[PDB]
Amino acid sequence: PMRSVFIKKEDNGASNKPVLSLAEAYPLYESFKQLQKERKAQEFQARTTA
Amino acid sequence: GKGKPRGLNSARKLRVHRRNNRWAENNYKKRLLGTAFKSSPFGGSSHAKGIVLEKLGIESKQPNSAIRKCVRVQLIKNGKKVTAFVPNDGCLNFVD
Amino acid sequence: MRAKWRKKRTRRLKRKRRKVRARSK
Amino acid sequence: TRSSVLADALNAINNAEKTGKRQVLIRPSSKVIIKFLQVMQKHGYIGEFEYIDDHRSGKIVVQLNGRLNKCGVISPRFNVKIGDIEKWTANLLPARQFGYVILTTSAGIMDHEEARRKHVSGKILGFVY
Amino acid sequence: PKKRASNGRNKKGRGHVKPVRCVNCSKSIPKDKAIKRMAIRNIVEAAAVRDLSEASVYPEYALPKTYNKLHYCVSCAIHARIVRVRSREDRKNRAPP
Amino acid sequence: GWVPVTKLGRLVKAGKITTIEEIFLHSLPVKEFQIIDTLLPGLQDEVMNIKPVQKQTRAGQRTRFKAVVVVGDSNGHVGLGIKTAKEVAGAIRAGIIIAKLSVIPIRRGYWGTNLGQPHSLATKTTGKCGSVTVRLIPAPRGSGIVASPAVKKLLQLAGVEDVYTQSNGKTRTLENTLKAAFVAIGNTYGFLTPNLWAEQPLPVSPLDIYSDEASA
Amino acid sequence: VLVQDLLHPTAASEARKHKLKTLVQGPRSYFLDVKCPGCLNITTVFSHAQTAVTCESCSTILCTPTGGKAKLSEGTSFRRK
Amino acid sequence: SLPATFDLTPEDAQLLLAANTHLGARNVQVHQEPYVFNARPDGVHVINVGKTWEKLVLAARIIAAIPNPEDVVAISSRTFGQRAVLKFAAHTGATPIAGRFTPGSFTNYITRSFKEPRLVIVTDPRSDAQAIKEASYVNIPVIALTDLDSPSEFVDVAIPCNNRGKHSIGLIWYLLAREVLRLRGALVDRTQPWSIMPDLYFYRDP
Amino acid sequence: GRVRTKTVKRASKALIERYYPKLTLDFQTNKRLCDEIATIQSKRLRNKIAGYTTHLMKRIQKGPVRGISFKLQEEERERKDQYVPEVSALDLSRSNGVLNVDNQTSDLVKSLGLKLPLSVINVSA
Amino acid sequence: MENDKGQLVELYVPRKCSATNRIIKADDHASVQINVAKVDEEGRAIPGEYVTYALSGYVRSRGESDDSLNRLAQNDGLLKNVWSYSR
RNA sequence: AAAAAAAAAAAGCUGCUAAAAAAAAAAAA
RNA sequence: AGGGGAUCGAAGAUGAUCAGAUACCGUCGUAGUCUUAACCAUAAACUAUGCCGACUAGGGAUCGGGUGGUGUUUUUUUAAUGACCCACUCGGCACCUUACGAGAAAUCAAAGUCUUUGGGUUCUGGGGGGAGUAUGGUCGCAAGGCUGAAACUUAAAGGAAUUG
Ligand SMILES: [Mg+2]
Ligand SMILES: [Mg+2]
Ligand SMILES: [Mg+2]
Ligand SMILES: [Mg+2]
Ligand SMILES: [Mg+2]
Ligand SMILES: [Mg+2]
Ligand SMILES: [Mg+2]
Ligand SMILES: [Mg+2]
Ligand SMILES: [Mg+2]
Ligand SMILES: [Mg+2]
Ligand SMILES: [Mg+2]
Ligand SMILES: [Mg+2]
Ligand SMILES: [Mg+2]
Ligand SMILES: [Mg+2]
Ligand SMILES: [Mg+2]
Ligand SMILES: [Mg+2]
Ligand SMILES: [Mg+2]
Ligand SMILES: [Mg+2]
Repeated sequence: PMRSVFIKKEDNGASNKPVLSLAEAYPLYESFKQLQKERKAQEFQARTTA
Repeated sequence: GKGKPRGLNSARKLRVHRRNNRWAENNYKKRLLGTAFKSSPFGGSSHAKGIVLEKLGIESKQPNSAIRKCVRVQLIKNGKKVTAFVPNDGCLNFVD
Repeated sequence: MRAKWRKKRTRRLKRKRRKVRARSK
Repeated sequence: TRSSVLADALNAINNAEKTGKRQVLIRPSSKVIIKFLQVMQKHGYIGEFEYIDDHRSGKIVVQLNGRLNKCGVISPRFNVKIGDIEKWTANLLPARQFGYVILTTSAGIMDHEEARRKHVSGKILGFVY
Repeated sequence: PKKRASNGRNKKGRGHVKPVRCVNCSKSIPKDKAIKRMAIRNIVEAAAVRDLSEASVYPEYALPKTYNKLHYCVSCAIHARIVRVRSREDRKNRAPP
Repeated sequence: GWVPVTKLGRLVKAGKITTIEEIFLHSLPVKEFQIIDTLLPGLQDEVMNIKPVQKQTRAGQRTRFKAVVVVGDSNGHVGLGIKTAKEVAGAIRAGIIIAKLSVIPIRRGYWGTNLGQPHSLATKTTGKCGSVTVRLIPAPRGSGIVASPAVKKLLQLAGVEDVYTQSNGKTRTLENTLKAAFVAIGNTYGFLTPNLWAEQPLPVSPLDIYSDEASA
Repeated sequence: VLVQDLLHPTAASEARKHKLKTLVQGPRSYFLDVKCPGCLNITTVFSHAQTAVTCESCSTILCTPTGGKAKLSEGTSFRRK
Repeated sequence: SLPATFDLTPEDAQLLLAANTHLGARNVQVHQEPYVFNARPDGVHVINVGKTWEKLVLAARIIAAIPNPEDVVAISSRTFGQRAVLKFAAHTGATPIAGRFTPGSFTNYITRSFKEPRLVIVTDPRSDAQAIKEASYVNIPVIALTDLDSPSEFVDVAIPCNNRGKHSIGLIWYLLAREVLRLRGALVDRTQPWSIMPDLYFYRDP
Repeated sequence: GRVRTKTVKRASKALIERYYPKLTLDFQTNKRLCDEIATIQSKRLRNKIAGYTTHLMKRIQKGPVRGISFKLQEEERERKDQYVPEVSALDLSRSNGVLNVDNQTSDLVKSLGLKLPLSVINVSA
Repeated sequence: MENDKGQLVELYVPRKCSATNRIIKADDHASVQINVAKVDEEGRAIPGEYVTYALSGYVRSRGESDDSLNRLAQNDGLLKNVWSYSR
């Protein structure tokens, strides 16, 4: 039960803070899901058509 | 069905199989071979007369410990030697 | 004893008895 | 192979009655089966049965009320005389007041009481109670 | 009495199965009876991954893995705790843990 | 006092049920022996044997006593109870209670031609327990009970006047052979006969007729 | 189920059952009335034909045998007779 | 028979189809269920809601035939049916057992929760297998809210339904309470609906 | 170890069950009321009971506790499960008066011979 | 059954199963007796007027009690379209 | 899509017999 | 008896271990292991479950074939095929759940339909040893196989489970 995670910065300086905060990204993620929701409806529409 | 034949014309098989199986009984085999006449010491008789050869002391089987006071005795009618226990308290003094 | 080795001992005894009887005959 | 169609039919009826079903299908439906079923139906142990005609050997659907305890075949079909009838009824009937040993006599297939009344005997077929 | 309906093996409708050898002791055991396990292992043992990554000449090196199928006899599997003795009712549980 | 806590016990104490024929007819589960000896005051009891049974412990063997008890009025009803206890007297008392709870009815009949009262059984019957199978066969008048002493006493306390028995298995297991004879005697009201072929109108239970004099 | 009508089973259940297991057994095969392009020459073909049935006028193979039903050729016209 | 005012009204059909009681189990199907009508694609089967309605009114007739209303016992170990059996208990006599059924409640007369019911109603026979097993020891009729794969052993009246849904269990318990009250006469208007909303018999997350 | 036995635990639960509004979240006052409101033969046992009671009052203040039910708790439970929505979920007002149904549900209701507003949407494998 | 001169003997004529017509024994504790209320012209159930079915422990344990009750109820007319003879 | 694991010096023997449970009645201030 | 004879390896040689250790463990190593021709006829040759036939509970999966579906995918978007999916069916190797039923129990869809005892048929057993021995046949080069007792001895051997 002692397993733990160790994080190390990359030496080159490649590691960097992400451009968007997690919070900022989430609505957009929801929007993709919303597009997917439209697409799931589209899948139903495609099924309905053929 | 069962391992026996059941047909209305299978009486010969039933009878023969019964004879073959009768041989596995102890009493039937003794009576049909005549082992009492052949190999029994008394020859199939209930009683037999004999002559005392000697006196013996037989140790008891477990879990008992005693000397049983038998006699080694040779039968008159066939000459076979057997061992006969002498019963009750002190009857070995009677048997000589 | 183990039955396999009892069978082996019996087979050896049977062979020895055959040899002795062949000496007799 | 199939050696007694009467044995198969009576076994199927027994297993149906034990399971509690009210109907049973029987293949392949001989004349002896029909007569045996007619004796059972006359004494009220089965009910109505129907013969289905294929052109092979026939099938039978038998209706079952709950009254049957056991119907069986006696195999082989033993030769039976007049006193041997009461010996057989003593061996395989539950009581002296009900139950029937069914036997094929020269005057047709009948139960043992009808055989006693006609004073005929024969070969034993089976039983019902 | 009979302990298992499968007789401790997996052979229904064959008769004979070619044997394999225990990886620990080289006992001959039929292939259906053995205690096959699949050792799929990283090549670098999870504590030298950083050292090999910084010593690599290549970026994004895939770091392969080793594949081995281990066959155990009953004695060696029980002694090495690969399987252990279960209770009478739990013996029938076929599912992996 | 009794103060029952069961609908059946309340009805039997109130007197709305006066015979055990209603209980047998409606298959009412009995859980109080005061019901049984209220409705059958004339049944008598007898112990067949006491045997010791032992359980091995870390410090010696723990010995308890197993009592097999038959109870029964000599016309129609019998019961068989088996109890182990630390004391022989307590085993006998609890076995009497259990035997009273197990009372069953007996179908007595005629070997033939039905002149007097039913003297024998109506059909052949068999019970099996363990290896023991006990078969009971109707017998003609004056035969008596052809049985071993224990099953003969059980049949006497049930009220059979004359019967044949056949036993197979290890009959010296007394508890097994007594349970097999109880199963055999119990199956007489299991066998369906042409006189019972006729249809009956399915009566209403006392537990619904007298539901006001029940628990509520 | 303890009560069912064995003498009148439903047509769906009889169609589901095997051909030897229906109330009265019978075939599930049929015959086809088959025309080939060119000559009219209407012919009768078994549904399970086991042989390359040819039109009597010309080498105009009408069916190809299969493990089950015969496989009719591409240019053919059939009616279930 | 019945005076034909007991037929499936269109509003009751709307309630059943909105609560999805017709959506039975998947292609797993117990042979003791002829209640299937026209198996749908995706493997789901459709229950004959007319048959569910007749079985429900037959069950309500049995409950109305029970003399003391507290001799009816409603069982639900399922959270989706706990509130349903509690409201059934509220609206009828019906001593309930919601939650854990302690073993030996129908046997074992010295238990503090020892009941002697004349009829038992359960929500799921598989989840309430202990109660039906105990009823089979002491001669108790059983009504069960079965599905198409429910274990029908020792079940006398099986009301077919969708017992996996939150709304269907509550609707069936609601309808059962409504019809047993109608046959008792507490609801004198057979034609007019009940003032109690069907959402009263529903499970809620908090 | 500091595991408290069932005499302490059962006495604490009974005390809370019949004296919840009287007693507090403070050990000293809980002790001073427990000694006069219960008959406990030992000062030590009284202290242990009052301490476990105070612990359970803290537990009760942080949400409800299983096994403990007092009058205020049960009256709040009944007042909450007598809740009913303003509009039924099973009402057809939601979804515009038409119940979405499949082909099989549609000819089911035609076989039942009932007329009701429905919309058919195809369900594919 | 009775003796030679009227006079019914055999205490306790037993019940028979409504589905399989087998004798319901005294110790058959898996057997039930269903009572269904009768309804008269207004939708109300009359107290004390039932139609009665007896089901044996065997059929209840085999799980045919529901189908058997369906058939018996439809035969007595208090079910309409539940049970089909042609299975 | 996970991480983990390899280990197996030596240890023979213990004389004979001996251990075992059934039924309940007393009436006293 | 020819061939082959890499590995492993009865015997054997050796090093340990050990009170001993011609045992286990280590290293070698003959016969053997493979093959051709001819013998041998045994195995816990086991499902310790003879074969043929009928019937009796639910459940899913799988192998071979067949039928159907405007089903999916691929080809020439689109045909036929093929591979999948769904439904059914015949025939298999099996499995899961129950116990109406069976059983001494363990357990068993047969080991059920058996005192409510009869579908057809073959083989085998009759307490434990002596003993698969002796003897006589017969087969085999041999090893041995098949057939196969008795005298005498003995109150238990044995099965399945329970608690320690
Ligand atoms: Mg013959
Ligand atoms: Mg002795
Ligand atoms: Mg063992
Ligand atoms: Mg083999
Ligand atoms: Mg004997
Ligand atoms: Mg020594
Ligand atoms: Mg030792
Ligand atoms: Mg020694
Ligand atoms: Mg060596
Ligand atoms: Mg052999
Ligand atoms: Mg063998
Ligand atoms: Mg068979
Ligand atoms: Mg297939
Ligand atoms: Mg298959
Ligand atoms: Mg196969
Ligand atoms: Mg013998
Ligand atoms: Mg012997
Ligand atoms: Mg043992």
